[PDB]
Amino acid sequence: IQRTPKIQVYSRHPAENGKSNFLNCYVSGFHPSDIEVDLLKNGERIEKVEHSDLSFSKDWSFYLLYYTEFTPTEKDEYACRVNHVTLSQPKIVKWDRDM
Amino acid sequence: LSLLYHLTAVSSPAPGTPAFWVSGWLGPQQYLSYNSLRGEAEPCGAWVWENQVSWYWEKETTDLRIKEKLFLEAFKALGGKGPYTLQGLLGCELGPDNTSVPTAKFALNGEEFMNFDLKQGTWGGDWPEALAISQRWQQQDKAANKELTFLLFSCPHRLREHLERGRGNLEWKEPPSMRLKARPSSPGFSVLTCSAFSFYPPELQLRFLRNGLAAGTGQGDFGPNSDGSFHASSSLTVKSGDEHHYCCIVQHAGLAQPLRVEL
Repeated sequence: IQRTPKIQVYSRHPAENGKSNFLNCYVSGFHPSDIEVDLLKNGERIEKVEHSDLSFSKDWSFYLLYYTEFTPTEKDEYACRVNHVTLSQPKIVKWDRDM
Repeated sequence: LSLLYHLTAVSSPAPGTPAFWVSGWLGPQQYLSYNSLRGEAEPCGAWVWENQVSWYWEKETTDLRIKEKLFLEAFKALGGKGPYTLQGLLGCELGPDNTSVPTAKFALNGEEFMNFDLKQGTWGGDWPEALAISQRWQQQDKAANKELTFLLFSCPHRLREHLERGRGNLEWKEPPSMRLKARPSSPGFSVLTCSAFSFYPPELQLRFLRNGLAAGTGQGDFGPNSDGSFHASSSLTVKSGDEHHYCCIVQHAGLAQPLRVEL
């Protein structure tokens, strides 16, 4: 069957406007495994952006972390857009800070 | 401890994309990685630096390779234009009396349908496309065999050899970094959100106090960082203004007591 992604977006460490960090956008619940996931600084997708291997939970639902290094100053607003056969257009998940 | 492999083939990989791939999990730790545009099984994270029985990967590899041929061939055994998605959950847990309990189930586009029965030494399940793949693999030379070897030897041998060689890894305790922040609800309301960063193992408990007395765990949410440490958070609705009376309590292996997190 088809299963629609849950999307979350968090840094590795506590957000501190100034020091080097790591932004994670994690997607988990979906099926089929086909998926495009991208990390926006302010509006534009980011260039150097890794993504771990793809696995699946105890009910075959795939899950997939994308991530990237970064540094936030209360200028920028980083966020996570995700498209998949089940979402109707992208969902963007604004990275709410210290959460 | 369980050693489990997650196995995945799709009929139509999107361009530049592994038609097959596997990851190997020592518990909630990912030790092995294998796509199909490399045909090479490789260690991940800490498990790279493990001194191993060395000729250990060339059996992981040949194993996984042989497993991929069969996977991409289950597709041929199949009805239509599809496209399909076929999944493996294969491994074994070790338990208190020098024992292994082997595991072998498969699913079809997120739906469970095949299982390897080991008394009968086979690939069962009565719903149609089961029969189908069972039988291609059934009538396929000593593959049924090659599995048992996998499931009763290779797996327990592997798992026992991680337990001895990277035991220390298995028991890494990293305490979470805490933060309690407040954002606004409907006027008259606000939400507290206790956020826990980094942290491994995964077990972790959060909760809320208003002046010391328990005032709910919250809505909670969970996921991975990329070093394979973890992230957690719980949010709770509170009467706007009541705010500073509250605090968050975290309970985690890396900690000696529990810990208070003031706003």
